[PDB]
Amino acid sequence: HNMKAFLDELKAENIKKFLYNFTQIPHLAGTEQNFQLAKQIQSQWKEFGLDSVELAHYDVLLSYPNKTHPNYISIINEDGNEIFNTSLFEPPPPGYENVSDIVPPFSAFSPQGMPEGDLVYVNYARTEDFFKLERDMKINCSGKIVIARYGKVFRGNKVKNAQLAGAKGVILYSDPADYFAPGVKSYPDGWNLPGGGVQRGNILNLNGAGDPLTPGYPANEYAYRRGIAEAVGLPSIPVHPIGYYDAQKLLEKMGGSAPPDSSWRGSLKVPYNVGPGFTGNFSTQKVKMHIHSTNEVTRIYNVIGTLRGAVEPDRYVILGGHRDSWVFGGIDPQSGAAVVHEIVRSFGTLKKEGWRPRRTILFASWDAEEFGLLGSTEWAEENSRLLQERGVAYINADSSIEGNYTLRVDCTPLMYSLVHNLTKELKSPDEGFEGKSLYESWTKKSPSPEFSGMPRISKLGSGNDFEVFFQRLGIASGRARYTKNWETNKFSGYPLYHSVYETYELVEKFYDPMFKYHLTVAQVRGGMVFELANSIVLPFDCRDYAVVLRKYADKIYSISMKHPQEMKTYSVSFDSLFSAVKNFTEIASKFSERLQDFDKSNPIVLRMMNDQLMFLERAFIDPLGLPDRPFYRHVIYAPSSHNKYAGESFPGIYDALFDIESKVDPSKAWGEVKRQIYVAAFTVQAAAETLSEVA
Amino acid sequence: HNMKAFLDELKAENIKKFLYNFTQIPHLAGTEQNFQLAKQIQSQWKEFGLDSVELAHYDVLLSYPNKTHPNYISIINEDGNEIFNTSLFEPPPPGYENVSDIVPPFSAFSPQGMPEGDLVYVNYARTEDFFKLERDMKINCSGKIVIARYGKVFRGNKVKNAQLAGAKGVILYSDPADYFAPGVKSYPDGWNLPGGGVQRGNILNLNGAGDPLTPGYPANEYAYRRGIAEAVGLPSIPVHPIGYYDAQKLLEKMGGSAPPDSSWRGSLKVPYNVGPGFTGNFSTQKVKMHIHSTNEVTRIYNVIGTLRGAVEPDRYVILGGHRDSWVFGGIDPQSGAAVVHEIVRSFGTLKKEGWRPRRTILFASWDAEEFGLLGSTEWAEENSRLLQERGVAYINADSSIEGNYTLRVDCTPLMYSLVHNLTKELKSPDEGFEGKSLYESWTKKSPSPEFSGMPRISKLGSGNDFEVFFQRLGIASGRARYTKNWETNKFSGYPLYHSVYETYELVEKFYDPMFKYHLTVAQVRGGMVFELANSIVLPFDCRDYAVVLRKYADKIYSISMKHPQEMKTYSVSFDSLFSAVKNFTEIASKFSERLQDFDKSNPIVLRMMNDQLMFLERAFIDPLGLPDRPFYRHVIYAPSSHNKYAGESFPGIYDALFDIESKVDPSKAWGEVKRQIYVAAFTVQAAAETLSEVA
Ligand SMILES: *[C@@H]1O[C@H](CO)[C@@H](O)[C@H](O)[C@H]1NC(C)=O
Ligand SMILES: *[C@@H]1O[C@H](CO)[C@@H](O)[C@H](O)[C@H]1NC(C)=O
Ligand SMILES: *[C@@H]1O[C@H](CO)[C@@H](O)[C@H](O)[C@H]1NC(C)=O
Ligand SMILES: *[C@@H]1O[C@H](CO)[C@@H](O)[C@H](O)[C@H]1NC(C)=O
Ligand SMILES: *[C@@H]1O[C@H](CO)[C@@H](O)[C@H](O)[C@H]1NC(C)=O
Ligand SMILES: *[C@@H]1O[C@H](CO)[C@@H](O)[C@H](O)[C@H]1NC(C)=O
Ligand SMILES: [Ca+2]
Ligand SMILES: [Ca+2]
Ligand SMILES: [Cl-]
Ligand SMILES: [Zn+2]
Ligand SMILES: [Zn+2]
Ligand SMILES: [Zn+2]
Ligand SMILES: [Zn+2]
Repeated sequence: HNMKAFLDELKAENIKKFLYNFTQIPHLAGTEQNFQLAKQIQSQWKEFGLDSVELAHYDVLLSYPNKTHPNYISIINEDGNEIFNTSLFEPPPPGYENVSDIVPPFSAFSPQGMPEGDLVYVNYARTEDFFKLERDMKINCSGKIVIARYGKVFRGNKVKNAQLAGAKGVILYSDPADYFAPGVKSYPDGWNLPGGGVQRGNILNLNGAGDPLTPGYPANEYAYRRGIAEAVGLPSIPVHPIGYYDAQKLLEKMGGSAPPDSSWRGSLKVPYNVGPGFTGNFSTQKVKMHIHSTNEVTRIYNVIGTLRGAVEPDRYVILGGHRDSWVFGGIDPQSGAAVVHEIVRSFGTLKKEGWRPRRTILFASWDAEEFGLLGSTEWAEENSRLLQERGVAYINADSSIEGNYTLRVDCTPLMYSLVHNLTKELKSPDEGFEGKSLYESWTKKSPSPEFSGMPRISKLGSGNDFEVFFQRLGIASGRARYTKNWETNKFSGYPLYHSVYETYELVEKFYDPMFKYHLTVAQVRGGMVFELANSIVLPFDCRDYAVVLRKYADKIYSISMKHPQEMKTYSVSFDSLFSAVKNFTEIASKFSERLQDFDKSNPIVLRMMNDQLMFLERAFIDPLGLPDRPFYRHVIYAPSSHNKYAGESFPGIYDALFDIESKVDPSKAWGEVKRQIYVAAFTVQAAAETLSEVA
Repeated sequence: HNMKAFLDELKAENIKKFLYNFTQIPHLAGTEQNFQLAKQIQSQWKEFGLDSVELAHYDVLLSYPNKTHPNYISIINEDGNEIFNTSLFEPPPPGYENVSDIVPPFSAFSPQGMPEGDLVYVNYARTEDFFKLERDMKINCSGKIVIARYGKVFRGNKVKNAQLAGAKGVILYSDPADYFAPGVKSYPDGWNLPGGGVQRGNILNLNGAGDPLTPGYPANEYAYRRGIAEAVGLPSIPVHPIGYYDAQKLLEKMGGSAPPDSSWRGSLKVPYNVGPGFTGNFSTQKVKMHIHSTNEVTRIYNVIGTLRGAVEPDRYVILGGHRDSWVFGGIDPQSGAAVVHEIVRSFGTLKKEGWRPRRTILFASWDAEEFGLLGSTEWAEENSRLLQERGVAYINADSSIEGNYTLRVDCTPLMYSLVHNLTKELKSPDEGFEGKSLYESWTKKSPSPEFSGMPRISKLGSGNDFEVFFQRLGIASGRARYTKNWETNKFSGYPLYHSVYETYELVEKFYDPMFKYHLTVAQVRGGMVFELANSIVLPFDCRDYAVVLRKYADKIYSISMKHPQEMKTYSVSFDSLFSAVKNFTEIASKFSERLQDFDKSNPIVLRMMNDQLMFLERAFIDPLGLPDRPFYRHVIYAPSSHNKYAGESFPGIYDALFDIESKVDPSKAWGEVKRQIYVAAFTVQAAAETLSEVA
């Protein structure tokens, strides 16, 4: 029919029931229950009316803790008496004491070992916090157990910095300064992190490789696997996460140097000292880790469902999201999985009455996402030759509500206006916004930092099941969800992230009692897919890309001009990049002018223009990729190696310019800067030339 | 109209006049006369009726000899008196004594130097001829001036082997055993190589990189060029070619070990001794080279003409060929350039009367081909993002007549059938074949070594302006020309290849007096392009690819089974490759069955199927390329690193298996073999799934 029938066919009660269904038993990747959930989801997707549902399985390397040999951290005296022990598991939430197969918290892919030695507080384990240790405080943290805190960076980056500094082991804890909202009670009577709550997650640095043992090719049965000595991204030291009830015991006895400033402090009742070892008599005590987790090749299943396109069955529009969890996944991911179920149940309801999308829709329940985005990456490695020539756009559907204040959208500039349009025709659940549109609430609560009256749309980064589609293949992608207040709350994620307390009751009683903030996210994702696979002309705008390209060029130019003297000695010129951006602007303007003087009743010319729009995003892909990152190939929006969390666009030039005043050879560094300027300008002009008149 | 009007619009007299025009003054790449020829060809192509003709210029690294410091080889005694000197130039052909700007023979990109030392005969400078030198002769040729002979390998491979063996310098000469047909007189009264005739050509090993200073990106003006220390493929020792009048003087005084066998011997009146140094008193004499050629960045222009497609202007069908020569280029390349000019004129004659191709045709007069395929490679590097999605197929047009006996076609298996059909509807110019078709003569003179009644079509290798289009981008390509007798003549190329004697009179009086063997090649290339850009359904057949894939898999398996013991210790299995080939066969059969039950009046489905056919070739492209060769990306037909001249398909597995019994670690070598089997099987299966029914 139209979107007026698809959007009003979604129900909050169906999402509620799907969340209840998916959030009662553990569904860790590679387990029996995850396979049972995959089979049940396949059956339900077949019943809803999908054209074909299949289970694509890959034998990928996963990590599990030993059920007989638990992992724990201890405080060891001179005689090895283990005077302190940390918790082997979190206290199960009420109503879940009899639920079996609950894996204890663990850092996935941590090597086995028994490290012993002194403790060094490292704060957030960033490059800034490791510079200060030896540059300023003269602390050598090599051979010592490094204890960091969650936040401000990815876990893999923390472990990588710890290895680069020579640490024997890594301990992670959730400080109540970053994971405890003020004036809120713990999970049983609130939504704050309890003291036994521990956050899980992998510590892998894959850089878009996927399964570590098969980089570049899928992990089918007839596959040659690298042994675990040349594997991609595996750490070399054991890691284990804890709560702030055991971390207090670990930190309370620390001694040595005082914290450098106030930012090297939290909300615990400890001095937060940095100096290696403990204080006083406790100086004769050290920390001993007991990590027994093992890596093994296990089979993971992705549920791939197809809805054939009526006019262009080879044009693939993908709505994907993962299915595996850590314990229960109340928000991450089953808050998104339940929304996906409703999206392809309303799609199935429209299909039953005889509706067919104009372009083929691929629905995907991925797997092994908490292990390095393995399922989606393997599937896209197996299907790259079809995705490159047939992938119109991708829509990621992870956790639906990390908050309850306002919407948050991260998409490519090609889908900005479309997003805005879809946000204008919808409604807002927020109090004081009844009878309004989601556009008004999203703009007022999240205004653009540059424009006035425009909502803020962030950048598409990495770390979810869109990295392979966007940063390696070059398919336009998009995320939409509901998040916290950007100013009043101001803490990382949500307190119960990757926790055993991330259950259904949390969402039902504290996050989304009426499942309205789930319904709105379901509507935005579904209508994103709907006007991404049914519009005659693809809803893509290149002038937004031109504007953001000019802005990014200005930002990179200012960052470079922060060093004006070296820009003059080695003749570093940004004129090529600015000229490329200007030509992109002009060619985009002329292509948009042709887009409004072209008859749409001709299938062939319509295909020409839609292919131009679809391969616009493809044209920013460098076949050789980024330096030392062959699978990060997006020239504009690839993650930067030096930050990877908040990095500016043009990652090549930003990486070249990063810490440029710290390299021994300045001529070589500025030659690298000039080479990246040349590559960026060539890529921008090449992407502009794809919108030039076709021969 | 049709091909009935385009084929009989070509004339032999127009080709004759174009060949006369293009072969009176020297046109070397990067010179004033080559630029004048480029401008004149641009003007004539505009006059014929091309839709848009432009001059795409790139500043690439070329090599030229010093006009004040000539290069020559001398025999130097103990006192440095230079008792012998080789020729500084070849005797100009009659009627060309007053022609200026004749560059003397030189090996392009040879480093400057004055090496001295003893001479070591090395025969054809292949890997076996260097194996024998120390394995059998106990002869160390490090620090020795290596003298080889043209043939059996590429010049760059000879120089690479010489560097790998430690030679100070390389001397090349044309043996009258390989470049002197029996019973034929020299060029003024025949077509045999004179004593002063010298063959030119580059000695670069670029492996598909293109311009050495800009690998992966075009050489525009805003380009960061690598200095000449990290340049791609540049040799490290001076090289100079000579004729067999001076090589006799160099070789006649040789001494030392006798030649291995009869194959280490030519037609000269010299003992062909291998031993380092000279014999007798001449042992106190050595060889001194005087190489002064310099490398510099020069601007090269490619003439790019566009004839818009009537129905699918996006779809590019390219007819390309280079324009630069060495002295006059009577056959190489202006025998092909004059044919290209006539094909463009015949296309323009139909264009004037109102005919438009269904798909866009790109005509290309490339440049700097004798320097490493630089012009075409730079143009395709600048236009890769359009070629990968719009390049239907490519047609190379180099030298037209390498001989006068029978046709020779080298194409991808997708264009086998079409070629046969085009060869059936044409005529045969050979004597005793009047009133017949080119099919009969081509089959009888060149029968298939496997089938009966089918003409022989060889493999698409490398070394011309199709390597970038085929072995990196993945565009179906084709070559058709006239060559010598495969068995009765049996010598390399033609005697006057890359010579100053390769003039217009040679072709007019000894090779093609009536320009009928030029007309047939013009017709086959023109009709190759015609039913490649005008047929409703792309004239591509996948079952030929399936059959040749089965044959190549059988050949690689038979090569591997020469080591059955190691195939069992390390569990080397080819079952994956054979299963992939079988699935490709089945899916190709089913897709071909859908190709004959599909209504062609629907533009959208026609586009779907033609895109499937066009991207069939693109599906064999590995994004990561071959080991150590990032720009050789065709999985099936890429050149092999160990032979590069006569190597079997599946180059990855062939290079893995090459000299496998000579590696210290056998487990690692067979693991590499298994990895290449896995990659090949995955690529075959993936290319099969592109012809599977769309979602
Ligand atoms: C778990 O630990 C026990 C005790 O050391 C051991 O026997 C068992 O093999 C381990 N499980 C593994 C390695 O999967
Ligand atoms: C810590 O755990 C170890 C291992 O079970 C045990 O031997 C030790 O007694 C424990 N110590 C404390 C203080 O709980
Ligand atoms: C939901 O929003 C209201 C409005 O301010 C807030 O008071 C409440 O804490 C929010 N619930 C959460 C964040 O779980
Ligand atoms: C050619 O050689 C002469 C004599 O050594 C020299 O002066 C001139 O610069 C050379 N030409 C070059 C290097 O282009
Ligand atoms: C060889 O050439 C050099 C350089 O011009 C000259 O000095 C010498 O006399 C020549 N020798 C002979 C034998 O021609
Ligand atoms: C052309 O073909 C005839 C027929 O055999 C042959 O005698 C003649 O030598 C050929 N001309 C060449 C090869 O230039
Ligand atoms: Ca993989
Ligand atoms: Ca280049
Ligand atoms: Cl050719
Ligand atoms: Zn998630
Ligand atoms: Zn997660
Ligand atoms: Zn040529
Ligand atoms: Zn040539």
